[PDB]
Amino acid sequence: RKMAFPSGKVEGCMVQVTCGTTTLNGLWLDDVVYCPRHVICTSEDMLNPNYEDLLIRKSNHNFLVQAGNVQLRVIGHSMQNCVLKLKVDTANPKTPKYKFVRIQPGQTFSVLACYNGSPSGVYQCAMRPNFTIKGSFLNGSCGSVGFNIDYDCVSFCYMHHMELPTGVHAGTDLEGNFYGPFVDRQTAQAAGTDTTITVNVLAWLYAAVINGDRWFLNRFTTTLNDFNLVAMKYNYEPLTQDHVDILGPLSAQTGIAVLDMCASLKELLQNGMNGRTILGSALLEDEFTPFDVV
Amino acid sequence: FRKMAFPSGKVEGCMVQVTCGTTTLNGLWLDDVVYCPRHVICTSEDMLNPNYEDLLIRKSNHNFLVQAGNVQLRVIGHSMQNCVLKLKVDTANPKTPKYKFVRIQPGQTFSVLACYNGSPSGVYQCAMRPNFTIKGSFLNGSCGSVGFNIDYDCVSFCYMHHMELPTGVHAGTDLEGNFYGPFVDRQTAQAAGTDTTITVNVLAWLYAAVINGDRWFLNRFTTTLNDFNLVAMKYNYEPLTQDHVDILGPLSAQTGIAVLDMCASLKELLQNGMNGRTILGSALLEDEFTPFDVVRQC
Repeated sequence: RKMAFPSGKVEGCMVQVTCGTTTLNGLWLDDVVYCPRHVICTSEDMLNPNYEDLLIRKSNHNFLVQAGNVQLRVIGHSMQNCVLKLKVDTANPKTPKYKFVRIQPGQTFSVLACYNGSPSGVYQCAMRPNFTIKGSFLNGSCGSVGFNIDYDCVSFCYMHHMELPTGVHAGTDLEGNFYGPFVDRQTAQAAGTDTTITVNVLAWLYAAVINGDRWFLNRFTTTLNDFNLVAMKYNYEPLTQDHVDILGPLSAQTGIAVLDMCASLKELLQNGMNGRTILGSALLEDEFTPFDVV
Repeated sequence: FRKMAFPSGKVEGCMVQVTCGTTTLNGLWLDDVVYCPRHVICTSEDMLNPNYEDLLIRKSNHNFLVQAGNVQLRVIGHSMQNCVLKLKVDTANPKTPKYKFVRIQPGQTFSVLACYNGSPSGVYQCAMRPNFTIKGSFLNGSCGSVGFNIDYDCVSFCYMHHMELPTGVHAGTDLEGNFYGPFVDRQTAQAAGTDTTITVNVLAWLYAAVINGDRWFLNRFTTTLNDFNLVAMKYNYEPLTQDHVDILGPLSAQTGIAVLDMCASLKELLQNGMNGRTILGSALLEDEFTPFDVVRQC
């Protein structure tokens, strides 16, 4: 099962930020509230927003920040790339141990979906190769964040900014830099053709062998180049020597060489499932990383 | 269209570790009581045919070790309610949420906070199968993990994990210690019955697809509850009742597709497949969203 991290450490950091007629979510860590800078935009502004001109015209008291039933007083503001940083006069007593990390496509994380500062649900997802998220982002879920938790340290990696026409979602790291080519502007931007995360599928197949499913193995091997030539015909990401190195431990644990598992994958793409399941799925799952499987 | 778990923070603050002898599992600490599976008092030898009433008479408070993080809680009383052990402790949990104990029906969904030795590891959304099992991951060492729904600020606890069945699925009780399904907390041979598909949930998920603009499977036809149920039985689908049709009423009003019209859609899919098309980017029919879940998410 795709499990999300327990969300309590992040729930205690979610707040509501209102600027004018727009309200979205913010992340309250120590004495700073982080939120998407488009909170300062009207719908008209979003076609061609000049964020520097829009922000110079704001005073601290233009930002209403609510943490539950308590109003937080904003005492300073600044913009870092596409994120607004509101300095408040109270450090969040519930701030967990945290860091900010920028992730790469294929990496997984949990999203705490929030509405007007109130947590609604938690889900596990992956950064797609086209730099989008296939999420469940209710209309007012901008500012919801993605995170991993490792030994009680929350690593924040994603903040939600935009919905794309195909229904998928785009956003930034917590330093405000977008993932992919997207911008916080209402333009014609569109998610590029998405691809399957090949190294995640192979990590998952190793998990299946570890869990005692072997029916999809075969007696063939492949070269790396021949595998890539075939897999790209199915819209699979190319497998790199780094990816082969990353699977090394799981190869040693199951005694199945990586290119032998690649041969199995090639045949699975050619044949399908024939009614069988792999770890309870009728689909090749690509949202478990090799770190996740271990 | 993603499955979403409930935010787990209110429950994380209630998880503790319970140790009796060599056995450790998870317990739920609400006010001054810790709830956990009664089989924590059982040795591997006693598991073949335990007499829990006798085994607990022979235990004292000093036999139980309860740890809330870095804090040992002192047990000051013990009792059983059905298959759940209740340990009265010297301290009330200051993080106790508003909560209720509820019993759910097959086909209903809930979130599980998987825990290892009192330490929450992950959260996932699942459904109670018609055969009264859960397809989850537990863990190993996940006994005593709980399932729940949240409504406003009230946590409704509905499940506690007790055992893994040979097919890898999971069996447990409500928080009053009543098992879901024909299972016992003894080391004997038991198996999940043949499972079926939760028909009312598949229909909810089809309404969700139409709400999301996936409409290719809609057709001009309608069926009868009777005629559909014979197609369902032939495909290992739970029969559909008038209460089911009534529960789907809100979705049929919002979308304009009557339930027996959607049932004709479903019957056609069950006989002819998707013909290379997908529904909500998927090629199998999902049955772990309830009608309530779809309304809440749409």
